[PDB]
Amino acid sequence: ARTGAEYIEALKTRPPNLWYKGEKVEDPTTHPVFRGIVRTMAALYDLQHDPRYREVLTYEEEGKRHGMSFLIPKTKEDLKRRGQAYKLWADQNLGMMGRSPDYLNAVVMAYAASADYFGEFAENVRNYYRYLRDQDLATTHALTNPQVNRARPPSGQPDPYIPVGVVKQTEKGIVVRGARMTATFPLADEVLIFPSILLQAGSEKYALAFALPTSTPGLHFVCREALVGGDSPFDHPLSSRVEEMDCLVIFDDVLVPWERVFILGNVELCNNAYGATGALNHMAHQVVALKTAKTEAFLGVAALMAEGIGADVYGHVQEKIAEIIVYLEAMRAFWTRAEEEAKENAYGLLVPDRGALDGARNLYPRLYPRIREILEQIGASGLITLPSEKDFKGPLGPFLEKFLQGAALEAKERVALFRLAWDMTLSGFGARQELYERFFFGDPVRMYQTLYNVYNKEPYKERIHAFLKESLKVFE
Amino acid sequence: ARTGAEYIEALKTRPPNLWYKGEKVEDPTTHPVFRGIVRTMAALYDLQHDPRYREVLTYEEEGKRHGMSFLIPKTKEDLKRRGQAYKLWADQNLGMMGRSPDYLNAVVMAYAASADYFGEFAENVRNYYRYLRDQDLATTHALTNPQVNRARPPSGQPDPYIPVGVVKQTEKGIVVRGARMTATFPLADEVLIFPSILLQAGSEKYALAFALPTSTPGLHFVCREALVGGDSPFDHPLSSRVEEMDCLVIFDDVLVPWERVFILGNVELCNNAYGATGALNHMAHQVVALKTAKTEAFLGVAALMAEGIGADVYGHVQEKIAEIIVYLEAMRAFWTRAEEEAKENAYGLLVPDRGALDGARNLYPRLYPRIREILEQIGASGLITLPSEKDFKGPLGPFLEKFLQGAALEAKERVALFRLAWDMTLSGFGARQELYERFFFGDPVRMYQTLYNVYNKEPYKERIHAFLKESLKVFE
Amino acid sequence: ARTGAEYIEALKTRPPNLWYKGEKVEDPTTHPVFRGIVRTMAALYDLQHDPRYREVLTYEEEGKRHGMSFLIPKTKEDLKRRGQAYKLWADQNLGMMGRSPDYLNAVVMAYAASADYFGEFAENVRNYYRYLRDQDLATTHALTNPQVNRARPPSGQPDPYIPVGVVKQTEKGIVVRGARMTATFPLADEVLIFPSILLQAGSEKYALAFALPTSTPGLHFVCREALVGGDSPFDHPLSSRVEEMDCLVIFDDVLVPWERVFILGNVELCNNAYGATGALNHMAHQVVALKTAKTEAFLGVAALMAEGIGADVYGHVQEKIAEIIVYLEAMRAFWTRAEEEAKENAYGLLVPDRGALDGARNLYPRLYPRIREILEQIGASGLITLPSEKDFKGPLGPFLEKFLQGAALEAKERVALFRLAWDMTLSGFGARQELYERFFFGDPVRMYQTLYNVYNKEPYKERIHAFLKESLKVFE
Amino acid sequence: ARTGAEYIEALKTRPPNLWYKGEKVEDPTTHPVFRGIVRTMAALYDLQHDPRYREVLTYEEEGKRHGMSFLIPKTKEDLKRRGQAYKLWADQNLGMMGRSPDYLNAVVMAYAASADYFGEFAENVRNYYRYLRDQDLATTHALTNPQVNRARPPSGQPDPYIPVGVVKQTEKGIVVRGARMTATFPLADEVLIFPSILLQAGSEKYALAFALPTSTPGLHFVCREALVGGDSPFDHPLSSRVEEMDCLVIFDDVLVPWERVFILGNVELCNNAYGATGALNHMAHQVVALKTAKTEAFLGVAALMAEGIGADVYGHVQEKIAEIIVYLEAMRAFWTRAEEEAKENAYGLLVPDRGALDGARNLYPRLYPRIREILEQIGASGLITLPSEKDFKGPLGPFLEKFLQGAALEAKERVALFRLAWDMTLSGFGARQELYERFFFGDPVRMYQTLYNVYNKEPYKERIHAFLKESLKVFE
Ligand SMILES: Cc1cc2nc3c(=O)[nH]c(=O)nc-3n(C[C@H](O)[C@H](O)[C@H](O)COP(=O)(O)OP(=O)(O)OC[C@H]3O[C@@H](n4cnc5c(N)ncnc54)[C@H](O)[C@@H]3O)c2cc1C
Ligand SMILES: Cc1cc2nc3c(=O)[nH]c(=O)nc-3n(C[C@H](O)[C@H](O)[C@H](O)COP(=O)(O)OP(=O)(O)OC[C@H]3O[C@@H](n4cnc5c(N)ncnc54)[C@H](O)[C@@H]3O)c2cc1C
Ligand SMILES: O=C(O)Cc1ccc(O)cc1
Ligand SMILES: O=C(O)Cc1ccc(O)cc1
Ligand SMILES: O=C(O)Cc1ccc(O)cc1
Repeated sequence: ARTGAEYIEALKTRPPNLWYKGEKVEDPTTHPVFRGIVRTMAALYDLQHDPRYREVLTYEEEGKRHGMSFLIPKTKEDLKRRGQAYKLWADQNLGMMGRSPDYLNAVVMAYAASADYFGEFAENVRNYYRYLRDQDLATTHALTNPQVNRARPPSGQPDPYIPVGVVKQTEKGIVVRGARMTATFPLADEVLIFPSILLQAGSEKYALAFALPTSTPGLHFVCREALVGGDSPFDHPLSSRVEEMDCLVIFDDVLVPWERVFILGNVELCNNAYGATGALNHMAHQVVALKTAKTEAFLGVAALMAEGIGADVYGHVQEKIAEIIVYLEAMRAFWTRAEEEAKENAYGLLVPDRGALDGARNLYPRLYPRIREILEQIGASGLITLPSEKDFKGPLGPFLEKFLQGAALEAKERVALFRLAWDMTLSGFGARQELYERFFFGDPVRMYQTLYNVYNKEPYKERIHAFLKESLKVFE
Repeated sequence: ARTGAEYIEALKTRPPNLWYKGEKVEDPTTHPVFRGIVRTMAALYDLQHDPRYREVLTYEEEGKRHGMSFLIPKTKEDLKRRGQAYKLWADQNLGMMGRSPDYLNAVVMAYAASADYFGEFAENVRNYYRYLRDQDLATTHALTNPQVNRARPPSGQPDPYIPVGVVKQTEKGIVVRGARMTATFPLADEVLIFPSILLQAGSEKYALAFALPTSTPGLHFVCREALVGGDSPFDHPLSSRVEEMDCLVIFDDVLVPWERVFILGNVELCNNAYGATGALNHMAHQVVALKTAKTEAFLGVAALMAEGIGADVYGHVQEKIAEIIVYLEAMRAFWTRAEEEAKENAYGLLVPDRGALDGARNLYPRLYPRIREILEQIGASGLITLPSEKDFKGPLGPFLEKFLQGAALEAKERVALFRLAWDMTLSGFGARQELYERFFFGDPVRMYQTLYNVYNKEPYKERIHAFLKESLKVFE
Repeated sequence: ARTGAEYIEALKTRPPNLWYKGEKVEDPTTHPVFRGIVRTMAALYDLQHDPRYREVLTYEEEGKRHGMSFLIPKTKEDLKRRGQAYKLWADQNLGMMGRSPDYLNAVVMAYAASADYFGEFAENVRNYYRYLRDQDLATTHALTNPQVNRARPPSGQPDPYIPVGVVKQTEKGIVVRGARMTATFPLADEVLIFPSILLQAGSEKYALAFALPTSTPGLHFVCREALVGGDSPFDHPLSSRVEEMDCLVIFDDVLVPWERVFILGNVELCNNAYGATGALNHMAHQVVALKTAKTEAFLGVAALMAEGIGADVYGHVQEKIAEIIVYLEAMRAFWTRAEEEAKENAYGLLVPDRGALDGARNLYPRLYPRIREILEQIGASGLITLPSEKDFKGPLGPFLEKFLQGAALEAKERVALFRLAWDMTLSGFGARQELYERFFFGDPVRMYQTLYNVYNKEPYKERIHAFLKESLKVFE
Repeated sequence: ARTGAEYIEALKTRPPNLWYKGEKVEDPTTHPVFRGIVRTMAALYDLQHDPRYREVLTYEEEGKRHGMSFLIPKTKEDLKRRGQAYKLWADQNLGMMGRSPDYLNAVVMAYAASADYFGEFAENVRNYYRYLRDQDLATTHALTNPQVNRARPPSGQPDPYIPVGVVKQTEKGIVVRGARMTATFPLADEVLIFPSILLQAGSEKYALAFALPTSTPGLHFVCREALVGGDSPFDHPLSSRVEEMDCLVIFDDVLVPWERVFILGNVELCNNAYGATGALNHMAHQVVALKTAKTEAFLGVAALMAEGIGADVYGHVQEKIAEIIVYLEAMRAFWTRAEEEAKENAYGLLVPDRGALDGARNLYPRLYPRIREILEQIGASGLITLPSEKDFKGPLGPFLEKFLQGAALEAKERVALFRLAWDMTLSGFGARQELYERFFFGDPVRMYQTLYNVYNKEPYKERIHAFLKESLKVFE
């Protein structure tokens, strides 16, 4: 298990090929746009060494201690252990960090346990898993093709190499060129270029699955407008430390070593990779724990805002808070059933229930916008009446302490709270979180169509046919 | 455990004091408006004797066999057994019977296990429980006051005795007069006049809890407009057999024997009766199983309708069906967590988790109208193109077999299906189901306000305060 | 202009070929299922002769007086006159009659004014218009094909003649066979078999537009389950008089005289018939007035229910009523703009603004379910506590007058009101109204796709391009 | 009529008492946080002198030319002229500037026309109007009290002077102390401290209405966190120029000259000021035109995004765009009816219809969040894949031109468009717009309660009573 210092030193020494506003980022650990999230990930690693959480976040195996997200679960108890680690890490950042590495470790763990799925590339998968685990490396990923002409398939874009495709194969590996649309949290040592979870690969030229060091020559991470509001924790409680960053990933004829190839030119293998291996089940397990943590944070903030300005005495405000409670319980319920109904898949890997997780990941994208709306409706103008810590420290400080106090709440505490509520919903950072929840796991339109097609609807249809037998009997 | 014949004979011999359109109902077992539901309840009782389900629906105890809903659960396994019985009974009627007796048996069971709660009336409660259990009697209940002037409390209505109040107490018992607004499924041997689950009793004169035989002199059940569409199972697949009926309950100076009194003049005891005893937990347990069954029925019908007319090829139709699947999984999740997180209450009674059940009973009233809407959006005009079995048997039968066939579906089967979908949503019977789901457990406005007030929000608020410490540190 | 007596005599003498539950309906004017709506339509005709409304409902022209819905408007004032007639008729039945004849007269009127559109069949159209106008006949229509396999076009169903198609052409006319899915209000002298408003005709064999007497040999109207709750106006205030009935229309090799043919084998003419002639504009004009009347009825009922039980003192109840007010004003606004922005089309016919009417007919289907929901949320259990007038007239009458009185409202008046609210929303009749509002003008999915394609979006796109010029200038 | 140069010189010479992060803003015309919006307002003033729009934006009167928003309308044509000016100004900034001065000029104009309402202060009002008009000054306003303890009235806060209250009265005027919660667009010469539009004044000490120069000693404007993303029009198309800023307004014992007092200590006059004078009608008129402009901008962007990435070929995407079209038409309809149904009030001032405007201002806050959602659902990941103009100008420029091109759309144009869509919805600037639309005119909860109470519901209730006469007749 890595310490924060080791993670920071690793990035400083071999930084990912990041670009920000036309220039290469030489040191993300000190760059104003990235130092915040780097410190945050480092803190997650350090927590693994805190005696209070060591048993929760890591496990011992043959003299070594590994991060819990690498544990191949053999029992429901192990599944619960993975869940508790997901939750503890998520709580550190109020569920605002959506791409912490344990999400992808769940994917790699499942791929490794179900390695036979990959055929001749099975050993590469097992070895890669052990590599990430032993060195406790941080990962980022990109599974989608550039949004250019969505009316056409990957092979029907303006250029055959807009999506990442194989240019040629050599004795050393494969050369790829193209791009992936989005990779969140590029402050990692490795990047996973895996298949889409719900979309079809289309052509063999694009049916790929491989991993590379983020410093690989020819690999570029083009960052979008930064959403770090500032460094003050009072003024920007969240964006100052949890801005993971999103970027376009470019492959300028990048060489991928054969040992890092997991799938090559096999459309079928790409299309069922997550479902067959159980990666889908485990990555969704991390998500349900994460969204439970996020919902708990919103509940706390909503309750405090309402109490803070005396709005909690109004029935409709109480109802809005109760609504968040209902959603919180719904997520806890999915989480519980996912673990309690777990069964082994075709490769003997115990996986959390897909029914419960499909329910959670398809329901939360609908609940989140409403949870966000509730905070807006409760806070109202208090959400934009945001003086700075500098205003409190300035000449008008005394006036602010009078006009911005709340009901039995000091002004500084009140503004600190509303600054947080604002950063969770209305700052550029907060607003992005909404778009993230709506789409990170896929386009809801196609996720729902996928659920329809894969779900076994026969038992329910059969019960109706049986019930209708009495109806048709009138003609006998 | 009762057989259907015993239930039917009991009603015929000592029928409840029912009134329909100005006249007393002499024999509900043969009356056109009630014979359907009577036969349905009888069938539920008979199922208890089917060898295939005997072990699911009943339990043996000291030479006797009792209905599962009377079982005082000692372990989570027992809780699961109660749940499986709720589900099996619910499935028989596609979850359309909302007031089957096992719901109230759950209440009485909990009251009995937590009998110490009732003080001097504890033995009356225990004895009543044993009575209902041993004779396997059917119950109905009414907990709300007449909807007259909702702007005023029970003691502020046009008359002190609009709500049920104590007139006087004698050596034989108490005399009560007033009325209860609604009692569903009056085809029972007993009626439970218990306190409101979420509303305050208000005055001692109304703080009551007692049970009476439905034939008690002075007790009247005034039925509303019947929703039985007819007797043909083809034309009215559900209303012909599952119309439970709703009625106003009148108490014309009714004498309640002391042995049938459970709470008298104690506002506090009335206000916490369901929560303290665990009745709330267990009755909600029956509800979650019931709504899971209901959602399964809608899923089957929606899937069959879409497939039947070839609408399943359209993405948005697939999405609507997937939406029902998400809701189904949500209910299954609440159900699972309710049992898995069960703990004993203050009286040593194991009760399913309130968090999960409060989530289920406060979420489903919001989901149901949408599930109903989905069926309407899928069926469209097919939902009102409802010829009768008589039309198929008539001269135009051949034409109907051509114009009303579906995609690889015969016309009679198609119409049988749409007649069912219509009866589940648009017939008077179907439409009532929507109002029922919206309100049976209470007014959502006050249920949400209640949830807000009773839920422990402190842990979430505390986490936010801890997170904000860094914000306030800028002033140090 | 016809009188009610003339309409009733016409139906009695030459009744439409109606079938109900396997038998031919010999006299709809006395049949229990149809006498109610027949009396209602008759009353609409009689209103044309009431001196108070004669000038509103009819116009004089060359010694004759015709129904206002036949008036070819030359000015905005004439358009307003047509609107006021639509409204007055709609108000008589609280906007519950969705297929009153003035809706179709608007269609025929527009077809006649724009008759050149129909080419060689132009005179047939003009003559038909004059026929309907002079004799003030009642019409019904059916524009959709049987719902069999929606995954296939009209020419791809299990049989080439499931949809209405031309079998052959002779010296006397054309012979057609097939069926139309739905025709509401079959108590008419004529039936209009016109093209779909938003769907493509597909094949020439189905590209038809003609009209026939409802008694034409080979023509059959198969009625669905009747929704008449009874004859008591107290018990069934609406279903006893406004149940229009829906039916499947069968064509058993029906001969259509050449003079009654308006479009034959011309897919293009069918696909643009309503838009080019202005029929769409005028029929939607009747609809907006009708929905304004319907919304006014719901507002009145909601206000009275809330006041009646004292629920109007609660903020959320006030908000729900205000919501209906907002929707009412929205419809009034569309109506006003539709008339004020009216312009002449290609044939010189003044037509109300399509933008405003497309807004109204695409928005109301979304608002109605909510308006219905609001009534349910306000009334709660009062909506199913429906004793009969017979109960009030019976032995328990005195008790009911006490327990069902409202806040300063007598019990009989209270129940009369809730019986009405129930009939508007939860009776089989009421529930059907919801499905009707959702679909009568077409499937929302395709109506919205149609609006997208026909609307001129260029001006808005152009404004954005202009705004972005400054953005692209940074590269100069 | 003012020119932009005159406005800029005025602010530079006598700048409002603005504070940003603890320091006084000496020159808002050059300050990085304010220079953008200052230039934008200046451009609005300059447009008044463009020959193409002079007749639209100004009117001549006795040798002088004034801004159209000052015109006291005598006819519906004048009302239309005011509307066209509101629209032209709104279009310049895609409806993103919510507090342009013409909104408040509408208020002052109405106050002046209905000056008799103010009694002894009537001349002060007339004179103030002429002052603002003649010098074409810019105004800002603040009507709400500090959000401290909403469970208590203005007189029940932690201090009697948290809300703005009169300390004393002298020969020169009144001295006030306290604060107003929010004032948007403080880059004005004058600030209007008027009564709340929907809330009660409460106590005479707070029942005030006056105006002051923004540089008045003791008056302070404390600005919130700035939302200007940068100066690049490519990177921040909107926040670089339309960030109006919100601020808390502090009154440190400010002296208000008697000539600037319009209402003093009269609760009744404060509570009906906007309705009686017609200010409510006219300010809402500006709003409906503004929201129509805003909706047109969103329609253009949504259409371009969908077309740009080829998503317009999908039915659901077309439906979402059509949804915006429906909302656009709804707003146009309210606007049209507001002008067409205009009538003179008690003071002879012609005012647009309140019914239509109450509909528009109570409906749009519900429509806007959905319009915003639609853009998010259409753009998906394209909304966060935002490289900078600097990235296009850098080494990877060529790669970006390939991977970020759209369907028949160049990469720079595509990113310029998505940068705009992002700034309209997800940037801190964009997200604030949502909160603004939800609350600027008041809390929806109380706006709806207000609408319920003031609307005349009697006609609808009367129609229902008349309809029910037939129901009650059964007892005769
Ligand atoms: C009470 C009532 C009264 C009516 N009265 C009249 C009347 O008087 N006269 C007359 O002509 N009609 C009448 N109608 C018919 C009405 O106009 C149709 O119901 C409406 O146009 C929808 O078409 P449909 O029912 O055939 O739906 P279908 O097309 O069968 O649709 C069923 C479902 O499949 C989907 N679907 C089907 N095809 C497609 C597609 N290509 N793309 C995407 N989705 C698709 C639909 O969205 C929907 O979810 C009435 C309907 C009702 C419900
Ligand atoms: C971006 C933005 C710009 C604005 N610009 C201006 C401006 O230029 N000038 C100016 O005057 N104002 C402006 N406003 C102020 C705006 O008018 C208010 O936000 C709105 O009137 C709501 O009042 P409030 O914020 O005080 O909410 P609060 O009253 O504090 O409400 C907070 C919450 O408590 C509830 N609540 C509080 N009291 C009650 C009650 N009695 N009954 C039921 N519920 C209650 C509310 O419903 C809500 O959920 C702006 C607001 C925003 C958000
Ligand atoms: O695979 C996809 O098509 C969308 C997606 C992307 C990243 C991820 O983690 C899950 C789903
Ligand atoms: O034409 C259609 O496809 C549907 C429709 C049917 C009847 C009507 O009056 C309007 C639209
Ligand atoms: O007056 C209020 O209570 C809210 C409000 C504030 C500013 C405004 O322009 C309109 C309404």
